[PDB]
Amino acid sequence: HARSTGSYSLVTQQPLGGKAQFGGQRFGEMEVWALEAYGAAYTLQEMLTVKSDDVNGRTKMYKNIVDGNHQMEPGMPESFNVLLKEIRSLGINIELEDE
Amino acid sequence: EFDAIKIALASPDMIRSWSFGEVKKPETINYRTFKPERDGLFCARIFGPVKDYECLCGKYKRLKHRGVICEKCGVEVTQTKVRRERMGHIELASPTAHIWFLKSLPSRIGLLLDMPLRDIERVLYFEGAEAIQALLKSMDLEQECEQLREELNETNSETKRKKLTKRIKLLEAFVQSGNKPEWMILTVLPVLPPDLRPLVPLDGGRFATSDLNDLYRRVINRNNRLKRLLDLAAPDIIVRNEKRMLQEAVDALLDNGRRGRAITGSNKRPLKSLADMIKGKQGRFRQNLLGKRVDYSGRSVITVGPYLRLHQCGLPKKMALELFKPFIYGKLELRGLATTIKAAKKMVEREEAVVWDILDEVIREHPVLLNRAPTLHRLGIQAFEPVLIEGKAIQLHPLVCAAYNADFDGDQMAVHVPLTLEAQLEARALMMSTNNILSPANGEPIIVPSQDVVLGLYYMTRDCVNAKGEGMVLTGPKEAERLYRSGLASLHARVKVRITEYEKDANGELVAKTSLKDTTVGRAILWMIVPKGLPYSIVNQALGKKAISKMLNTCYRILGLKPTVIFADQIMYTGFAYAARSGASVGIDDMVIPEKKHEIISEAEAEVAEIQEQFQSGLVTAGERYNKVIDIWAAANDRVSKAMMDNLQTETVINRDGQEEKQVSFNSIYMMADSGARGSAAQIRQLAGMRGLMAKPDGSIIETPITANFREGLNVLQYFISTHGARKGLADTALKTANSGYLTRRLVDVAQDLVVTEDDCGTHEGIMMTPVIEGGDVKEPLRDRVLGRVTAEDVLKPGTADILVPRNTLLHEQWCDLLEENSVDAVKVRSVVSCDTDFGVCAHCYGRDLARGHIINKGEAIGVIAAQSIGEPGTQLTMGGLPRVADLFEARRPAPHDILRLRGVHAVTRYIVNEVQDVYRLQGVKINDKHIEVIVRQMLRKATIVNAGSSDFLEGEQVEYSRVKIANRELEANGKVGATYSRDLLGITKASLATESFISAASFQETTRVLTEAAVAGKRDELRGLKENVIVGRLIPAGTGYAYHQDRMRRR
Amino acid sequence: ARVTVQDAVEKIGNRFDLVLVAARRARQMQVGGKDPLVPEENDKTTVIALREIEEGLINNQILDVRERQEQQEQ
DNA sequence: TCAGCGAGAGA
RNA sequence: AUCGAGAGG
DNA sequence: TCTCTCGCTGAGCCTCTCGATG
Ligand SMILES: Cn1cc([C@@H]2O[C@H](COP(=O)(O)OP(=O)(O)OP(=O)(O)O)[C@@H](O)[C@H]2O)c(N)nc1=O
Ligand SMILES: [Mg+2]
Ligand SMILES: [Zn+2]
Ligand SMILES: [Zn+2]
Repeated sequence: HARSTGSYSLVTQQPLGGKAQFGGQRFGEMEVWALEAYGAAYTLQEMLTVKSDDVNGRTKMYKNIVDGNHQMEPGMPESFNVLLKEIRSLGINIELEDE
Repeated sequence: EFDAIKIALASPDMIRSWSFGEVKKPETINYRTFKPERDGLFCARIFGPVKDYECLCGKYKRLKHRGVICEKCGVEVTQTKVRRERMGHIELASPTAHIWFLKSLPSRIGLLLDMPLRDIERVLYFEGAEAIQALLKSMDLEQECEQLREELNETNSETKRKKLTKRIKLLEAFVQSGNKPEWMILTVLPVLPPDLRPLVPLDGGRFATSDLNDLYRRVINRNNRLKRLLDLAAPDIIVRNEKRMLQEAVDALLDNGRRGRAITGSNKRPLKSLADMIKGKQGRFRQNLLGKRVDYSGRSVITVGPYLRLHQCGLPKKMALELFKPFIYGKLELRGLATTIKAAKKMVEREEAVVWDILDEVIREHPVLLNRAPTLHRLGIQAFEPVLIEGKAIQLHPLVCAAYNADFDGDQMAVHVPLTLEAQLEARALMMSTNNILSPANGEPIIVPSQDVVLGLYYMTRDCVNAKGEGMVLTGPKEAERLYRSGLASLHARVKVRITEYEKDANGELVAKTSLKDTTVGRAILWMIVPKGLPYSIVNQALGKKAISKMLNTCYRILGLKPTVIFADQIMYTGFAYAARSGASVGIDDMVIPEKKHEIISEAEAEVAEIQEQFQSGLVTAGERYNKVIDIWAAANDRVSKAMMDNLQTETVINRDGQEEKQVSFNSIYMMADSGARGSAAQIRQLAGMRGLMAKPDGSIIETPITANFREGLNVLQYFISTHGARKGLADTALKTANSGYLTRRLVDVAQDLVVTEDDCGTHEGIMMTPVIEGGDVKEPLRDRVLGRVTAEDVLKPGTADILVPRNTLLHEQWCDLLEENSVDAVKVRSVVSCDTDFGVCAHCYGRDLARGHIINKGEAIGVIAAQSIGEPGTQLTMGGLPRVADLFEARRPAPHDILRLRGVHAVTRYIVNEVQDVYRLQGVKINDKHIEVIVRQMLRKATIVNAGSSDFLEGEQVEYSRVKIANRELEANGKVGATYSRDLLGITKASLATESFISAASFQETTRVLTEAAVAGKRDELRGLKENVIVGRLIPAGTGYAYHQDRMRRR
Repeated sequence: ARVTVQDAVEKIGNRFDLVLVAARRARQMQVGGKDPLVPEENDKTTVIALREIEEGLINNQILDVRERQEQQEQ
C-alpha cells in the first residue's frame, strides 16, 4: 500500500489510518525519539506540520512542489487548538502570551 | 508570534466574554430536518453559518455583500470554519461546585477551610453550596496568614508544623497568583464548539451520536427544571432534593467515575467525559500531539537483495509512481507534455512510456527513509538511495539486518519521502547508512557479516594435508587464481607464494616490501581484496567471526572510512561466491554418537542402585541420596559430552605419504559450530550427546535424566517432561515486554531535556576511578573505565613530585597503548553529575562521542541517547533481573539516601552504577557508565532549605538546586549571608512530575492533579525543552535547530 | 557529495553547520538562478553544492562577502 | 489483579 | 465508531 | 511513635479480518 494525499479525519484533520480507507502510516513517539537522537530538526518539523494536521501549510507545500520550489513555511497544528478549546471547556483559563 | 503559555483560574466575566450566545434552554439539535433549532446546543445563530457565505434563510448567497448581517432573519455571512472556533455559555439558576478542586487526596476546595473532607461532602450532599461559597467569600487571607506565621513559631511539635506550613504555602500562593476566592464554585458553564462534537450520518436514516451531547442535554434539562419551579414557589422539600440532582449532573459533564455510580447509556458501558479526552493512551497528548499519521508514506514486505551496495535499497515501481506524484506533475508541466493539472493526472493514470523516464529522472539523487515498527534505538530508521525493481516486495541489504533485528520470514517495513532541501541534506549527512558503522551505546562496529559469508570465508581459508597441487612455488596471487580455476590445484594445498605489502613509513606514506611466504592457495586468492596498508599476517590463518570483525576494525582505524565500506562489500561478495562452490550440506550421518556412551550410562545406573541398598538398612539420611544421585548423573553427562566432542573434533585421519596422521576434521556440523556461523556447543550436546536433566514446574530437579538425544528420538514420558520448560520460557517472553517498555518510557521522560550547551564549566571536582575486584578475580580492569574521560586533577607518577599524565588530554588508542606500556596507576575523572553548568552540561565533563570518535559537539541530545542505550538491551532480552534495576531507578526503600548524606554524590554514584552493572554484566551486555551517570544526575535536581539567610526563604522550601545556587551566587558580590541547603534524592517517576514545566509533566501522566496545581498556582510555561517544542510544532533546540534558538535569545 | 560526505564535514567542521551552509548554497542555484562553480555532470543542486564545498570554493564567510557585493551594486 | 505509596486511623 | 473475537512481525 | 486498614495510580510498538450497534 502507498499514499501521497487523500482524506483527513473530521475533528483532528490528520490522515485516516487504513488501507481500505487509503490511509497513511503512523509516526509514533519512538520514531520521534529516534529523530531527536539524530538531531534532524527540519525532518521532524516536516513530519509534524506539512504532512499532517496543518492545513494551509500542506496546500502551499503542494503548490510549491508542483512549481519546482522545495521550501516550506509551517504554522500551528489544529490538535493544539482542539486541546486548548477543551481546556477552556473544563472551566480553566489558558492563553498564549504574545507579549 | 508568542513565547509563553499561561494558565490560571476562570471567572464568570471571562466566560461570558468567551461566549457568542445566551443560556441554552433547548435540548436537541433537531432530528426532523437538517436545519438546527435555535437557542439549543446546535444553533446557526450562535455559532455561525452552516454553509459558506450563505445565510440560513438564503437571502444572501455571494461575496460582495459579506460582512453584512441579513435583516429579516439576522444571520451573519462568514466561512463555516468559524463553527469550530466560537463558544457559548449556559447561565445556571443555582450555584454548583467543581469536582476537580474537591475530589483529590489533597482536597483544595476545603484545604483553605478547616473543615474535613467528610464534613464538607456531607454539607455539599445536603445530608446549592451557598455555605461553601459564603465561607470562601467571607474569609480574609492576610489576617489568617499573619496569625499562622506567629502560630508557627510558638508550636514546638514537628507534627503540627507540617500542616501549618502546607496551609501557609497554599494561602500565599493563592494570594500571589491573583485568583480570587469563590471561583471554585461555578455560576456559569462554558460549552464546547459544535464542529468538535459533530453528529455523523450513517447508511440508514439514523445518525451516530456523541456522549458529550447526551451529558450536556441531561445537565440542561435538570438545570432548567428548577427554572419553572422557582416561579411556582414549590415547598422546600422538593426544592432541596432537585438541587442535589443538579450537582451530580454537573459531576457527569466533568470527570466521571470519581464519586461512584458512573452514568451509562444505551449499552452497559460508562460514558466518557471531558476529563477522559485529555488523559490516557487515547487522549490528545499521547495519541495526537506526540505522534500522528503522515502523508507520502508506504508499507510492504521485505526480501533480501544480495547484489546491492551498502547505500542502496530496492523499491517497487508501482509504489514509487504513486509516492512521487507531485514531482512528476511538475516535470510534466515543465516540458510541455500537459497544459493543466487534470490533464497531467489523467496522463499519469493512463500510464505511457514517457512518464517512466520522468520517474527515472525524479528519483536519480533523492533519498528515502525506511523504518521497522518496534524501533528500539535510533538505528531503527535509516536512509537509502532507491533502485526501481519489478514486483511488490522491498529488497534490503544483508549487512543492515542485524541493526534492524530483521529476518525474512514475514517482516514488514515502512517508507517515507523527504520533501525539502534541508530534509534531503539532513538525510544524506546524518542518517545515511554509510554514516552509521559505530554504536552509540559502546565503541563497537554495527555492521558485521554472519552466517553464509562467515562459513564461506572460513572454508576458503582452511588447510589440508596432501591435497592436490601441494609443493608448488608461485609468482603471486594471480597464479594461484589461475591454477585453481583451471582445475590443477586445490584451495587447501600448502605452497610458497611471493607477496608484497605496504606499511606506514613515518607520516602516512606507503612503503613496499616483497618476500616469499608459506601459505595456502585460498589465502593468496583472498589477499587480492585487502586494501593497501595492512599486513599479510591478518589472513594467514583460519578466519572466524571474530577475526573478520577484527579485520574490519583494523581497516577502519588505520585507513579511515571510505576504504572500509568498499572492503566490507567485497568481503560480502567473496563470501557469498565461495559458500556456494563448496556444496555444504547436512545429513543424518553428520551427527555421530560416541561408542562408549552405552557404557557410561550403564555403570552410572549401577551406582544409583548401590545407594538404594544403603537405603534398605539405615545408613544415610533420606534427604541425602537425592544429592548423590544428582551428582552421579551430572558426572555421567560430563563424561558422555567429553567423549562426543573428543571424537567429533578430530574425526579425520589422513595418510600423508605412506604414514598416518591426525588433523582437524571437515564434518559439516563441526565446521558450522567452529566457524561461528550457527550453533552453540550445548545444541550439539543435545543433538548427538545427551539431553540432560530437566526441572519441575515448581523448580525442583527431576531425579531421572533424559538419556536420549534428538538423533535417537524420545519416548512419551521424556517428551512430556520436556514441555514445562518450553512453556515457561514462552510465557516469560510473552508477558515481560511491557515492563521493559514502561521502564524505557520512564527513562526517556526523566532525561529528555539534557543538551550539551558549553565547552568548559570550570569546576575541579570529580570521581576517583578504581578497578572492580571482588572475591579475588578482577571483574573489571582499570583501563576501559577511564578510556575517553577527562582528568579532573593532575595525575602523579609513583614517585615524589612526579607528574605522570598531562591534564585535559583526550586518551585515544595510541595514547592508551603508550599508557599501558608502563601503566602503574589510575586516573581521576570529571563526571556529568559534578558539573557547575546551569541548564545543561559542558563538553569536557561528558567526554568523547562513541558513535564518531572525537569530542562531543554542541547541540547533542545526550539524554535521549542515554535512555535508549539503557532501555534497548532490556527489551531485547525479553523476546534480580529487570525488577532489580526498576527498584534502583525508582529509589525504592529496602539505602542510597544515607550514602549521599554521608559520603557525597560519589557514594550514591558508585552504589547505583555498581548495582546496575552487576545485573547487566551477568547477561554479557556492554553499556558504558556515562548513561547511568546522566540518569543519576537527573535523579537529584532538588534541594531542601534550612536557614533562610539574607535571601527569600520559607524554612523548608524544597526548591530547585540551580535556582538556589544562582541566588547564592548573586548575593555574594554585594555582601550578604546565603542560605543553607541539603541535597535530596528522588525516583525517576517522582523526579519527572516535579519539573518547572507543567506541559511536559501533564504529557507524562497523572494529568488531573498536575493541571489542578498549575491552575491554583498560576504557573507560566517558557517552552524550553524538547517535548514542549514538539507539541507546539517548532524546531527543537538541538542539532540543526540549536543555532536557531541561539539566534532567538540574541534578538531580545 | 556521493556515497560519503566526510570530506565536506572536515572542510566545514561539523555536520550541523554543514547542512545549513549546503542548503543555503543549493537554494541559490535551484531558485535564485545562479551558476555552479564546477561541471554540473547531471547532478542535483544538493550534490553540486556538496562538491563545491569539498573543493574549497564555498564557505559561510564567502557567501557573506559575495552578497555584500550585490547590495552595493544595486 | 497486583504492587506501590500516602492518608488517616489508634494504643 | 466504538464494542467483542481472532491473526501476523 | 509505631502498626493497621483504606485507595487511586500505572501496566510495549505497528499492521489485518469478521459481526453487531449505533
Ligand atoms: C510475537 N511478537 C513478535 C515481535 C517481533 O517479532 C520478531 C521476531 O519474530 P519472528 O517471527 O521473526 O520469530 P524469530 O525471528 O524470533 O524466530 P525464528 O525466525 O522462528 O527462528 C522480534 O524481534 C520481535 O521484534 C514483537 N515485537 N512482539 C511480539 O509480540
Ligand atoms: Mg521476520
Ligand atoms: Zn440570513
Ligand atoms: Zn562541566
